[PDB]
Amino acid sequence: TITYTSQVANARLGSFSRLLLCWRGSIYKLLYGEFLIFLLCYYIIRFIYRLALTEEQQLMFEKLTLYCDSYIQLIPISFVLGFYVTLVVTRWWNQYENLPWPDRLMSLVSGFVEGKDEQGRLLRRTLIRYANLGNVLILRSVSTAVYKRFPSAQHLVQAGFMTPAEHKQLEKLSLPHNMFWVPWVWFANLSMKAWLGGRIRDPILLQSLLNEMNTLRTQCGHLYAYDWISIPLVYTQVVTVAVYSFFLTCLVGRQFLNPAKAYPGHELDLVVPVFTFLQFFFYVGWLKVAEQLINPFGEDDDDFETNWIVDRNLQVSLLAVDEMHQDLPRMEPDMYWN
Amino acid sequence: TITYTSQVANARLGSFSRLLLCWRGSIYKLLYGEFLIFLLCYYIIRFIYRLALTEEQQLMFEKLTLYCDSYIQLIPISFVLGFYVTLVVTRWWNQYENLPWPDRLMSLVSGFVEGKDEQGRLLRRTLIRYANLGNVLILRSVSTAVYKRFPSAQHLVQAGFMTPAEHKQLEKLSLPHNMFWVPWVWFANLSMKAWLGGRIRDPILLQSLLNEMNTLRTQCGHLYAYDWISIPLVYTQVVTVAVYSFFLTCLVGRQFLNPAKAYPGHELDLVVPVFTFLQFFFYVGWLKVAEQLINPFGEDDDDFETNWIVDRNLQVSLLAVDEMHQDLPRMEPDMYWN
Amino acid sequence: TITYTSQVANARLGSFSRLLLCWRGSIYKLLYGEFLIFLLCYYIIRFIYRLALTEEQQLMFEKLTLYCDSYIQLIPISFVLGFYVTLVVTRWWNQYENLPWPDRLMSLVSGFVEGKDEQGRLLRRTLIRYANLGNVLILRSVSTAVYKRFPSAQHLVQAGFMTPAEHKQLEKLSLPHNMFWVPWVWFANLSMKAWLGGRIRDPILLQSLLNEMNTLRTQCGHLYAYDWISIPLVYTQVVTVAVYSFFLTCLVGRQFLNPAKAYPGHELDLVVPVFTFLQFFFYVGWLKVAEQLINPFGEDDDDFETNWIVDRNLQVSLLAVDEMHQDLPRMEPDMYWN
Amino acid sequence: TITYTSQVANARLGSFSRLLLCWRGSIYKLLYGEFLIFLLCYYIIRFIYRLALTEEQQLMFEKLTLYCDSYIQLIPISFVLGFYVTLVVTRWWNQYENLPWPDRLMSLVSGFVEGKDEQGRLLRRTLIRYANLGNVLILRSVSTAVYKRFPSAQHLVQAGFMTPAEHKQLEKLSLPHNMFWVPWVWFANLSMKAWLGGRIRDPILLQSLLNEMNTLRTQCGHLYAYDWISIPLVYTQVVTVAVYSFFLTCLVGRQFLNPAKAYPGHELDLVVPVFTFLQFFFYVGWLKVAEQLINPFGEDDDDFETNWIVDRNLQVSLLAVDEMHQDLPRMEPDMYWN
Amino acid sequence: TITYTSQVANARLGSFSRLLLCWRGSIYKLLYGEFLIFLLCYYIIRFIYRLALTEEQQLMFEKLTLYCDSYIQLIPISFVLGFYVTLVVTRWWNQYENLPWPDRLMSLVSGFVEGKDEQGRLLRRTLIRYANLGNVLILRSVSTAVYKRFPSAQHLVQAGFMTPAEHKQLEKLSLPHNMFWVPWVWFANLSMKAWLGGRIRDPILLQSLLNEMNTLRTQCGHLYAYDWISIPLVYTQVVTVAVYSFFLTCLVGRQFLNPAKAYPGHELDLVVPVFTFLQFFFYVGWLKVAEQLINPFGEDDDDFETNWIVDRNLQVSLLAVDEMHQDLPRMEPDMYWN
Ligand SMILES: [Ca+2]
Ligand SMILES: [Ca+2]
Ligand SMILES: [Ca+2]
Ligand SMILES: [Ca+2]
Ligand SMILES: [Ca+2]
Ligand SMILES: [Cl-]
Ligand SMILES: [Cl-]
Ligand SMILES: [Cl-]
Ligand SMILES: [Cl-]
Ligand SMILES: [Cl-]
Repeated sequence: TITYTSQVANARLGSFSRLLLCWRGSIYKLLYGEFLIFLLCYYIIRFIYRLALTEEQQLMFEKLTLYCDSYIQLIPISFVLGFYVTLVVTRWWNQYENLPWPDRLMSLVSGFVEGKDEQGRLLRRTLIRYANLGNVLILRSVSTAVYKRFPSAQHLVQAGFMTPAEHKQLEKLSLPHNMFWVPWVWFANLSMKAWLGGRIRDPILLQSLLNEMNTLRTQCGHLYAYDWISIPLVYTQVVTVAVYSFFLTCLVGRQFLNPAKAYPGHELDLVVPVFTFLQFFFYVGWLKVAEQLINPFGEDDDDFETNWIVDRNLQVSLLAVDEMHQDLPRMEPDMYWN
Repeated sequence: TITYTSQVANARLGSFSRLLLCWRGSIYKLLYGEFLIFLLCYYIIRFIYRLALTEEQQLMFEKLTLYCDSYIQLIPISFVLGFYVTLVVTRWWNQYENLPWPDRLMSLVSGFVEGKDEQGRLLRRTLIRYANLGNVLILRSVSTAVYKRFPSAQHLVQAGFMTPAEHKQLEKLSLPHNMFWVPWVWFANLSMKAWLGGRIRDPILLQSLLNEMNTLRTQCGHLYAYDWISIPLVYTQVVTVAVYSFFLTCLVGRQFLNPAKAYPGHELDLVVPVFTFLQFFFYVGWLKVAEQLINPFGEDDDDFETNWIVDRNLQVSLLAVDEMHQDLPRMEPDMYWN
Repeated sequence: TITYTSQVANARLGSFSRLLLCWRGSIYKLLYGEFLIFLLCYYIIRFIYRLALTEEQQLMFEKLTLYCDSYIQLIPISFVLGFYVTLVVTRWWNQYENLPWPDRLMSLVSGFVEGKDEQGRLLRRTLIRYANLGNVLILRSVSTAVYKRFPSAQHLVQAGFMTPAEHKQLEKLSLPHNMFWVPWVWFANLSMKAWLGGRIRDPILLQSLLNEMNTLRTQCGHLYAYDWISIPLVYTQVVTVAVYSFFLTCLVGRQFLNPAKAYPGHELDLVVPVFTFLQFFFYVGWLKVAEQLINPFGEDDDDFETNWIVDRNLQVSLLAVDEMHQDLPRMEPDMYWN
Repeated sequence: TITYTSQVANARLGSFSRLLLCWRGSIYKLLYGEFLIFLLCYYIIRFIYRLALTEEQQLMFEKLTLYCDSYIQLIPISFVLGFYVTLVVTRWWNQYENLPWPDRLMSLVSGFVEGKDEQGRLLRRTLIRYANLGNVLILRSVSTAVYKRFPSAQHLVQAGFMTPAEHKQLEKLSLPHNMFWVPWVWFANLSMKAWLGGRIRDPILLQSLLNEMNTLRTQCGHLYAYDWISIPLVYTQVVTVAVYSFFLTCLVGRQFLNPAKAYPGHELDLVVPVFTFLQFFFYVGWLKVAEQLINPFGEDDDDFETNWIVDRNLQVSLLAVDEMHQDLPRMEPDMYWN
Repeated sequence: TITYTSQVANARLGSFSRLLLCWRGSIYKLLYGEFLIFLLCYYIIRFIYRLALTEEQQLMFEKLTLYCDSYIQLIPISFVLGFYVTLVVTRWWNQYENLPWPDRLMSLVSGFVEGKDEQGRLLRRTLIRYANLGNVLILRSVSTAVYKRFPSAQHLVQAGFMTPAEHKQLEKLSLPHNMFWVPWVWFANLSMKAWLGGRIRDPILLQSLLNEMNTLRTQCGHLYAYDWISIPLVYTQVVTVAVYSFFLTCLVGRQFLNPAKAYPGHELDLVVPVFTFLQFFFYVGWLKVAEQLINPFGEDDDDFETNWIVDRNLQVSLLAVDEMHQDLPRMEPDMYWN
């Protein structure tokens, strides 16, 4: 995640121009390797045409260049690229919207589950730890960054997300599917035991707790859905072939022909194809943002800070249900009293 | 479902280029028969023009080719194709979003319905089996893959989804409509009997159970809606005629005319219509992804793994309500305790 | 509703090609009258130009044809047509999504409302009949097919949807507005009387019943909204004038001029304007699908089967609350028991 | 609101053609003044060119006309117009979707609040009158039609929406903000007093009442949001300048030049610029529908019938909570009994 | 926020034309600096070409101008600009839709929390002050205007949003993350204490209070999400480079060449590039509205009035829970009584 929201708070003279001098999460960082390969190929073809070809071969290359520049428009790169990028961005923001946040649940755990003794504190910490454990299990499933921090469930034990008893219980309950759903059943049974033990005073509070927990379950299931059900591979292949074939054609059709031959559109012989390079910038940049956001849980600069979210959720949840349980600031009249 | 999410976690040099070497769920697998038919027709027409026609007939064919290539733009293939594919993809993801998951309901069944004896266990298994039975009935209705696994309700009996008593009850309740809704009424009456029998301690938990069950009912009704209310046949016919007429025109108008005649756009005589083949790739591929996703419950490579979902839901639901009912890992202080 | 979902389950060779041989819900059935009128006008104009005009009049007609074919592009038919059709299709699926289904409510009525005697059975049947009566009142308001089956409320009495007592009560409560909302107040007061009489054991179940009933009220209000608040007439008039003026221009500008005069774009004299007829097919077909879906509650082939939905909802609701109330299949261990 | 839904129930021969003969809510009524101004300016310019200019001035005007007709395409009127109209229509239907309907709340008031005596009747009428009063306060804020019916709160007193006691209470609670939210606090406190007084039997029914009332609060807040947060003035100015500059250019560039001079595109001298007038129709009509729907609460023909909605909501709410409270039709067996 | 909704209530002759004479929130105010820079550069280039260049250099500049005006179309400014502006506007209205309003919660606090003594009043004020404090903490995080009003939490203490005890408690609970979530845990624990102390009569009302508070938590989390997860910097850089490169090209390619040389498109030598300036207006205005709305919480004219919302929410919440608690207008029969 590269944040620049405070820099664009007001519309000033050249507000977006200052953002062109960034490198992390930038278009140049995503684009420079492909651009260098394209530039090398273009100038190799240029040197071959201008030095390594005879006059008849030069005329043949000029005919081929005019043919390619006349039939480049047959490729609907904008059509397929716009569809693909719209799908990518919609799925990207939907993937952020289903990242689980335990704040409502941790408020309800800190409130409803009573007891300032060790048992009630352990109960609250265990409930919010079950929530964070289910979240970190699905994030281990869907994020390569979280999976690199926790290559195994023993890493989750060594990071405080899982107890050895929970690890043994999860090993006992092993099925050939993903086991991220297990802490939700654990939460349901532990909350039922808490209500039966008098730690939850009313079953309506139990319903509220399980409603928030099931909302988290729905969000984690949506994350599992977006990881499992990818954008269809046919679309990715088609848009890849579209961009690649467009600029493989531009390697030939955008060559500067000899201005002595007086071809239309080739009256002026520059060396740098500025408009072709700009078109490469725009189209291959569109493709590279599609490549960067299609899995926003990886290790790109503009990918989600999933490890930070995991750490913050665990720390904030434990603080909210442990230290802030019935620990209120002194209730005093405010400034606007009476 | 063809999953490649882990392969595109980071935006690297040619990240989408490695996906071009796939065959399952690929554009080539969906496209090769149509492309071979089109290529055969194109080269038959080419051989007829270059070998089987006299000079006057060749001139007539050249006039026809120029006419077709000048009036090919009258076909708005991109317009209707973009509309149709946008509708297909929206309905496709809406169809995935209403695939039922019993995880929230199975958590509430494992928690709320009490009793470690045989009666409470049978009650929990029967409730979550009613949920899975309604889901598998609507999936038998909407998916050809599920219908091929279970051609009859006796197959559902032989697969453990239905008891013979439930089969006889469903035969008694026969109406000329789809009977997928029956296990929801069964769930409601069984949950009411469980609450009246003391197995459910409070009616608020009964409300939670029936809320989750009715959410599953809404999802299954949406699946029934998408199976019944298809994309209107007029749109499918129009987009089919658009693509087919476009490339039937391209069979004539994209022929390489004799370069001795010096027609504009026909100065260079290639043999392979590379740009026409690319246009076929893009447009007919758009059409074939529309054909593949319009019913995502069939047996295509990128269709939903409905049988796997059915098996996983049944197994996970039975494990959650049976073996995990009040079976908790030992509650111990975590690493960050005190 | 024309259903073809099972025919397009898999992406096969020419999957959409087999759908071109349909007549019900087809593009040809929606298009043939307009196409015949257009073809007759085109060939009348052609015969007038080629037989009924002198040489100076033929030259004037050629100038007019070239002028019309040069300025046909000033009409943005694709722009307004795409906007209108997107609006039509969005409203069409929103209108289907708010068609009421009483299945969740009938499950809650079959469960919550107790009593296997005649009074409780009559109570359950009356409640679910109030739900179906409100649904059929709003569907009589919004659907011409339902209004043709039930031209009056006495037809609803003769069809079992309304009792004569309910008919007299609705006549007493007459106001100059639509009275579809009355059975919701009837349901609320009858459910309150049922809870006060002990037929509903807890008020939380009463809340669940009224929540489902009010969800049905929201759906029926959305149907009333879509019937009352039409797409603005200005948009319909503009898109109609766009299509009509486009092809009234094409009646002149797409005429095949004399190829002896050697006009550009008129070198080859066909008789059938194949591309103009294809453009008519696509654009006037887009217009005709917009005409067919703008009111999906009429009597078109692809319109909603509202009478079937009404009959199925009534029959299934009465069966669910009457014969299936506390009528459960025998609870026995499943195949995967222990 | 101009309703024509019943006229377009079926797709017939020229279904949309009959709608071209309407005047209320029509494109001609919205367009004729601008079209007459444009036609007068066009023919004044035509008469100046053909009568008031010398040959050199005529040649200069011809150069200017060709320049304007060659550079008219630099204006992206379709781009900005499509964006603006899409935003307008989305906000228009969102504004209709948040028009409050008290039907669910009036059903819950008629059911839950008990007492056929004068006190319970007054309580029910006061609660549903608080709902209608909050709705009419926000509609007075957002609609010029409602504000013209009720220029002051004393008009609301004289129309039965407000009592003099409520008027004095609202005058006492005066703050420099809009006071539409006050009847929601009144409803909450009155419903709490009703539950404490035994008129509401259970607090779960109180929760249902306040949930429906808060749903109405959310809808009224959305209406306040759409009235306050307008479409940004920059967009309106840009689309206005786009349409106006396009047709100010068309005043010169679409003039019929002298056909003796044999300019391309000016070979035929008509008098009526039919395609320019059609383009004016489409583009300025798009602009005028955007002008008509941007505030759908005004006094246009296709604007919402807000006063009718207000009157219907008040009358239907008072009838539902007053005359229909525990006033049920006699419960008798239906036609399909046994 | 610049409001003009009342001025566009009806579609009149030139309704949007009167809005062109505004300055606050106008396109000219957002555009004039860039337009002056562009005009200065254009006329500097014009004077260099017409005065500072020799005939061969003038011919070279003419070739460069024709080359740039022929290859300007290679830049897809409309494509990327439409995508970016659609994303900006969608995120802008989503950011407004998640601005928290405490009105439902303040109604529930005024109703449910009982006691006209000092303790109950202090309790209600403290609860709604916790709601407003969490809202103002997240608005301090996301808005530069709110942050300028309250540079520190001591400013929130001096503005009555925070007590010194709450300030010390927040200092004690310091973590390296944003602490806007703390008043939600405070609200949960205080509401639990209120229910345990008898100030809240039933736990169902406690559930309603915590549901509204958690809805506010979800809205504030969405605001935190939109502040943190910016539109990807790659998109902003690409659209900035697109607009800037388009008009840097237009600095050369849109120059008026010598009409004596008789270049096509340069037959008439104006001085003011009216269509280029209009294109600058439209495209750079699209970019500037994107710059203005990307952070709608800054200090632009059309940005949200966040400080006004904060002040109004605090004042209205304190009035609703303090002065309006069980302070009802006298309940009297209305005009339509009997
Ligand atoms: Ca990534
Ligand atoms: Ca398929
Ligand atoms: Ca219809
Ligand atoms: Ca209006
Ligand atoms: Ca701003
Ligand atoms: Cl879920
Ligand atoms: Cl449903
Ligand atoms: Cl409603
Ligand atoms: Cl609100
Ligand atoms: Cl949240």
